[PDB]
Amino acid sequence: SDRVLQLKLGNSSIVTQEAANICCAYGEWPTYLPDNEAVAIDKPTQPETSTDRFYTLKSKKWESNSTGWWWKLPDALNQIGMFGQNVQYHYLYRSGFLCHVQCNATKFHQGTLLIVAIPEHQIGKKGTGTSASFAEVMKGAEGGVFEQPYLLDDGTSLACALVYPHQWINLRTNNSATIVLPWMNSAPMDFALRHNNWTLAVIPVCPLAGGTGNTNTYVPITISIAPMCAEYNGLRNAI
Amino acid sequence: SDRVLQLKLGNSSIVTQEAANICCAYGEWPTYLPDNEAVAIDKPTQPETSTDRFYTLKSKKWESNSTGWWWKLPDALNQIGMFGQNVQYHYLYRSGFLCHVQCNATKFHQGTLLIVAIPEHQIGKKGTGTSASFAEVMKGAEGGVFEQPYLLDDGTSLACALVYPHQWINLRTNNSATIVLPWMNSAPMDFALRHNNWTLAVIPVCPLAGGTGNTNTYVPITISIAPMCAEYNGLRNAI
Amino acid sequence: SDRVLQLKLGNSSIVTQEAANICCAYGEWPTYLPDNEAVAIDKPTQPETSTDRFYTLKSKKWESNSTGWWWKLPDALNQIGMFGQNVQYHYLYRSGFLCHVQCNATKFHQGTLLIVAIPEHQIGKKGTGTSASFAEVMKGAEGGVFEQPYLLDDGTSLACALVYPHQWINLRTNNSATIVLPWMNSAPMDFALRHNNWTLAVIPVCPLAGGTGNTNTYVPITISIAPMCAEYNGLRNAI
Amino acid sequence: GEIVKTVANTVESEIKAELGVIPSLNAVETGATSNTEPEEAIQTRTVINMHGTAECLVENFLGRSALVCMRSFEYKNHSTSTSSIQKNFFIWTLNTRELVQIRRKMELFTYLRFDTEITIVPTLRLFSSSNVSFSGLPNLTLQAMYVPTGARKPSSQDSFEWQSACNPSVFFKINDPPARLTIPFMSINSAYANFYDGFAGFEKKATVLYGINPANTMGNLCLRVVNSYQPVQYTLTVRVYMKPKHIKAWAPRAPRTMPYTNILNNNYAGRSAAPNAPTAIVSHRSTIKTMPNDINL
Amino acid sequence: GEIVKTVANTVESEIKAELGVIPSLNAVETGATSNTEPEEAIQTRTVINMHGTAECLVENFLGRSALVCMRSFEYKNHSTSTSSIQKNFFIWTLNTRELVQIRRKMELFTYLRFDTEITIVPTLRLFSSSNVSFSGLPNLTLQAMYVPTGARKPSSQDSFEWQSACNPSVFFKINDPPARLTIPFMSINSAYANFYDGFAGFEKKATVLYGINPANTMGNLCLRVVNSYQPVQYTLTVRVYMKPKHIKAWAPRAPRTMPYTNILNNNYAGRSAAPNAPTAIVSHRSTIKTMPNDINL
Amino acid sequence: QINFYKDSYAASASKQDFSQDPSKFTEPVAEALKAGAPVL
Amino acid sequence: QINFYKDSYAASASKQDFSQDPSKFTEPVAEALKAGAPVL
Amino acid sequence: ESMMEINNVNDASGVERLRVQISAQSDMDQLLFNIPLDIQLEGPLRNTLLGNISRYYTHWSGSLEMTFMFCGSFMTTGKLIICYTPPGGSSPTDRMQAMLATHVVWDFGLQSSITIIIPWISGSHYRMFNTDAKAINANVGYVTCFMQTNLVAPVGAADQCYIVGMVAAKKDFNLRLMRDSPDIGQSAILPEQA
Ligand SMILES: Cc1cc(CCCOc2c(C)cc(-c3noc(C(F)(F)F)n3)cc2C)on1
Ligand SMILES: Cc1cc(CCCOc2c(C)cc(-c3noc(C(F)(F)F)n3)cc2C)on1
Repeated sequence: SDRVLQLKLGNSSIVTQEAANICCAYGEWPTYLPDNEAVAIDKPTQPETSTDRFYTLKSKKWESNSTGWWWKLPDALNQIGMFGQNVQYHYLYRSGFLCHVQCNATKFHQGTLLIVAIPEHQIGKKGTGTSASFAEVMKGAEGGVFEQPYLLDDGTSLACALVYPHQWINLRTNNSATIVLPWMNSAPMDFALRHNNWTLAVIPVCPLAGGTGNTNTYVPITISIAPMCAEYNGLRNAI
Repeated sequence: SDRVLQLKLGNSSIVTQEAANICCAYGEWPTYLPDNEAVAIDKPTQPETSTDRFYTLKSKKWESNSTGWWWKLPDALNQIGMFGQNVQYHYLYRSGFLCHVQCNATKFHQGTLLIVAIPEHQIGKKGTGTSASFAEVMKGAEGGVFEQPYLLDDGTSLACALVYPHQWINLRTNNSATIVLPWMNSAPMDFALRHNNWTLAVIPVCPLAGGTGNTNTYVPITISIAPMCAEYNGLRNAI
Repeated sequence: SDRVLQLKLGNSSIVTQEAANICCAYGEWPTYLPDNEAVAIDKPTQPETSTDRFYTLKSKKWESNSTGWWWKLPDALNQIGMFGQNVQYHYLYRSGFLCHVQCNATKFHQGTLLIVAIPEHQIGKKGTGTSASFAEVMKGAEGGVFEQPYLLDDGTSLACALVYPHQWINLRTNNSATIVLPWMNSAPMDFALRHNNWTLAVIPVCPLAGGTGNTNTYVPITISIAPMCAEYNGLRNAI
Repeated sequence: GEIVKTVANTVESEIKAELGVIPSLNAVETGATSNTEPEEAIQTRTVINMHGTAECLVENFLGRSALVCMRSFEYKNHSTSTSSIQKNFFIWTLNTRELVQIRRKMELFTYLRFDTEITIVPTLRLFSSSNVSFSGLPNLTLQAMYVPTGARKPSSQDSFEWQSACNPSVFFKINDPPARLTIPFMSINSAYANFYDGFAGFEKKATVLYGINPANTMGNLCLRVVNSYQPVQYTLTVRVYMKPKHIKAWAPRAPRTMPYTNILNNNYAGRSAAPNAPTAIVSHRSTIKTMPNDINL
Repeated sequence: GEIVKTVANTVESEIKAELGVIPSLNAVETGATSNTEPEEAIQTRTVINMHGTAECLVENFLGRSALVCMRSFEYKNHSTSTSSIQKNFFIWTLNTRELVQIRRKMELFTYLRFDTEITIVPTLRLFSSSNVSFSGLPNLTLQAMYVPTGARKPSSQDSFEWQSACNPSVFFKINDPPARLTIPFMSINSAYANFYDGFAGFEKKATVLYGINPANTMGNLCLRVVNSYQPVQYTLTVRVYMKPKHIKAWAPRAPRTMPYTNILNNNYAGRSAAPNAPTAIVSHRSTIKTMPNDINL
Repeated sequence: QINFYKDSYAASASKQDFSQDPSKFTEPVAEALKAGAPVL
Repeated sequence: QINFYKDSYAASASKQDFSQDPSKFTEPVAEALKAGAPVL
Repeated sequence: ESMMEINNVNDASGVERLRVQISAQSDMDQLLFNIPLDIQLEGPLRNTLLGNISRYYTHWSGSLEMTFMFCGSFMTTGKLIICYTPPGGSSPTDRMQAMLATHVVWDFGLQSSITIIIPWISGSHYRMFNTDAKAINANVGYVTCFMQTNLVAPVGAADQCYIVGMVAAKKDFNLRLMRDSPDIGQSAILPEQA
């Protein structure tokens, strides 16, 4: 064991050499729904390798004035691969997520990201009574941006976001963060299109900087999410 | 055993030949704070010989019209020796006190002193609502004088001061009084600079007198106080 | 075990990540004076946490032309904290010293310091018969500077200073040096005000340098000294 | 997982100068909180701590009775030229967001499963009219009727929906002790959710609001004065108190900082200046080196 | 330390003329009270005393319910041109010094550790106006809310600090039995202190008062009329009674002689002449040889 | 707990459960952190 | 004592403790005074 | 652990308030930043998990941990001294005075964070969350951070780095006497819309 990690799910394999650890959210690993907790009586489809694999989303440019980014699960993966098709074709879904955030910079660069898995992250809007529109909330694989990262866009605090399963990417120590998410719902399964269990948020707490010849460096942030123990019930036409 | 006593603490040794007894306040001897009663988690400094020794304060002239004198502990010893330095350098103190009042006169002289160890002696002022100032209350090694000794400067009574650990110096019987004080606080340790556990009071109940050639005799009253099982917590800069 | 070290004495805790080792002077650790070696018959005061803790002295700017610095123990700590007070209030002292020299620079900087614990370091002056004055010898926490570091200011050699307990701070390998000093005297105790057992010396053997953009860099040298198994005898007034 | 009836004891610690052991250094990047003990950061004494923890149990922290509803209607003859509607009642639409102390305290967790004890506290005042002589508050009978989701609501004091043949209802007077009952854990799911990152409808229309949970549709409380109208106008104020019992709590949240603005969402305006402003939660001090309450002698 | 359920028995004593034995002589200078028994001072008979001591236990001596607070506010519409503040409540700032009987009795010890039973007794009067016809006292709901140290206090009857989601509050009506509850031993220290020879602040300023204890900051009791204002003015008088339970007492004090003047300190003015004057506690008699109540035949 | 009513949910505040597992939130890491060890 | 409530501090007046040690206040002397003896 | 607003100044906005700008000094032994420990008063510890939840209680006892994460460059080095001064007098402004209290010397390296245990040092078993900060019942003392050596960064690396401070309670921590938190207020019943 060390600062090195290889994650292997189906076709996919990710390696990192500047890791910290694996964050198992609430010290739990995702598992398939047992019979004692089962509600939907139809036999579920458990596609292991075709769905439980790393889906890499589009990267984001870390800027000096970057407020931060969020991706809502499963919305981020609902129009991607066989996870998307099984979502489009089924009423109910259940899955955990292995999230892996990647950011490479030099030993001369400075900057820190908080990577937070927030359960049931209800976005609050500043300076209005009107609740957030479908467009603002459901952005899919492109994800959304933080307007008020200080308040977690919730009227809460970034300060107290460390209750939530989290890691840091401190360019001194770390180029990659890894958070294992189990199923988080009051119900055993849910409708993927109209509810998100998790929100993976990447907030720059300390800004990206360099010295004299390392300013304005192009530093992307890449997010790879692997569904874990994915189940689907209610086989119908595709929506 | 007899009317003779030698007190030996560290460097110090006091002898008396006209004693009465040793008054152990509430039949208790000072001891170090046990673990079952401990609050402050830092390892305490227990300087035995350098602090637990007799500090002799400045003497007071017993006059025909003397109202009486008081010394507040630990305030009296807070600017004296290594007890003072450990007080100045630490947040918390705990100690008992072996108090020894001395007064020499002839077999032809008459007079009686009550020596009272009063716990939490809150001074009441006559003819005002204004509470006693820092100056009036904190006089250190010089101590203070009784304005209303009849009322113990408390709106209480000198008469009923014998509840408190006490001895008498009756010049017929006694030239010295000795009171052993244990730790007296609702808390296990305290801040020496802003609270006094004890007040040693010397009140003339019967005045100093002589016959024809023993009037206006110079009779001082000397007080020697030995801290017992002194502890200090919260090592910081000196205040 | 590794290149990382945490030193914990009383209130104090120092951590370093670029260490070399701990130098135990003559392979010995400081211990309290035993009865078989005891001379002074009075019971000694052993204040553990209040004296046996890291006292950080004022830092020194490492210059390209820096000759080197020395601190004489216990003179350096005789007017600092409860170690100073116990010195001022007692005739005799005995203690070891855990010395910790600190110097941070970049991976691009070059420079080497010899950190020497010299016992009974009698300073020789160049070009005079007159012996060094009290002022020149007793500089306390501020310490002194080397005029002739080549000769250890002794008419000896820097070359042969490696007989003495020593470490190096080589900015390639090391940012901190640690030397454990035991009691070094022909007598079991001594008078702190008029004799120094040890002299901690910091001599630049290889000068501080950088390349094109790392010249004239502000690099201080910080010294933290912890008395170990401190004893005091001869409780008197403060000097 | 261990039992903690009293806080941890402190063990006596010695001097430690050991290579390869750095208990005071941690890696915050792992997501793990510092594991450094006082015993290994400073020199400690033996302390046997007998401080109890029962007051910090989630049963004790949430299981106090809190106000969840305050409604006031006028108790009088509401009849006019052509109304025939008495209107001596109110309907609430059950929720736990109208009052901020219970809301912020409940919103410290994502999921809660609890049975809830309810206490109703009624109060009367005579309405200050032009000609009004007070002489005492009538001992009126009140009816609190829980109307579950999809049941007919009352439109008047004199409605027959008040039958309550199967609707749970409680009858209680003014001069009696406040009405009390326990509602069970009554969610369609295994826990109540204080936040819903989603929608409660299958449609994608604006009318389908974000944050609304399809398990918070809990029906309505309908409370009436059973007594017919008095010759004078009274104002009945009803206070409903909620005490969670048998509580399980999951996924602790970041506490609310900005003041609440409504019960439908968690939106905010913030206060004009610190504290609890959108750009400044903690009040300002002069500098990072300034102690605002510095003790001066 | 021995058990004493009944007072000491008396043993029959004989004539005693023995050299070296002087039981009637004592040395008061030792600080020790005389140890002379009646058996050895006079010739006594055998007496089996069955007088009980349970009434002189500190549990019995202090464990009676005593008045600790009397506050009266006007229950009416306090609103004006521009106020919008109803002011139908009071705040006390908890203490045990306002009433002298419980104060002097508690002040007989330095330290007390007790759990305290509280009983609140409300009473109404109609305010004697120019035109006022009495016909009976409204059964008002009252709310006593304990606001602990550092909590927001209510500024009005209609304030939302009354939520009491976590603040302990009791609701009780006028025509009900007086409200009662037990507050535990709630000191930061192991006992309550009736006297503090020191200051409660780290500063040396005049504003830092002598005698104030940094463990007597016990918060406040806020009591309100829950009912909105009546058409007429009422005066609510609240009496709070304190009964110490499970009492431990230490370091008995000299009893108070001079009349109390305030609750912040133990200062005195004394009465003009004896008794309880600064220079004369006991009333005067003609001479040391005069019996004032001498039985004449 | 006591309960004078038929249903179990009608009972008073449940018997104090003093079980604590703060590791769920304080050390939720796959490989456990050893006390005193460099956790890299 | 009886107590109908969960907490022990809510209980009624505590069971009579008839223990007395007046020597704490009446003879608080290092060397005990013997009855009939000259106490000098 | 939860981040502290150490930079609670009227020039920092939002995420600027949760980081402390540490720079290379043209000086030695200088104070960098302070932390008030008045949880009840508007200070860096208020908006923490410790602060918000402890602020639902009146009495508290136990040791606190405060962890500082250095967020400069891998090539940037430095030694800091963070000191907890127990109460009694003024907050230290010289390193010679601060070093005499409970402290930890911080060497930057592979382990990016340091913990200082603020140990339970009080006469009373509990302290009170009181509005009077200068009260003996309430005051915890001071946390101060000084330069031990300096911050040294090579030309290629930024000279102005940042430190993030976190605070948590230890297993010896207790709270009593529950109360309504002053964090949240209400002037009216919250409407459906407005
Ligand atoms: C979110 C959320 C919602 C809840 C449950 C709240 C309980 O709601 C009530 C309330 C406040 C009162 C009554 C009620 N009051 O009186 C009556 C009765 F009269 F009908 F019995 N019912 C019933 C329910 C379900 O728990 N979490
Ligand atoms: C000195 C000293 C102080 C004390 C404790 C006195 C108890 O103080 C009270 C009182 C008198 C009443 C209430 C009280 N009355 O009603 C309520 C409730 F409604 F909030 F529950 N609390 C609470 C306390 C702490 O004991 N010794």
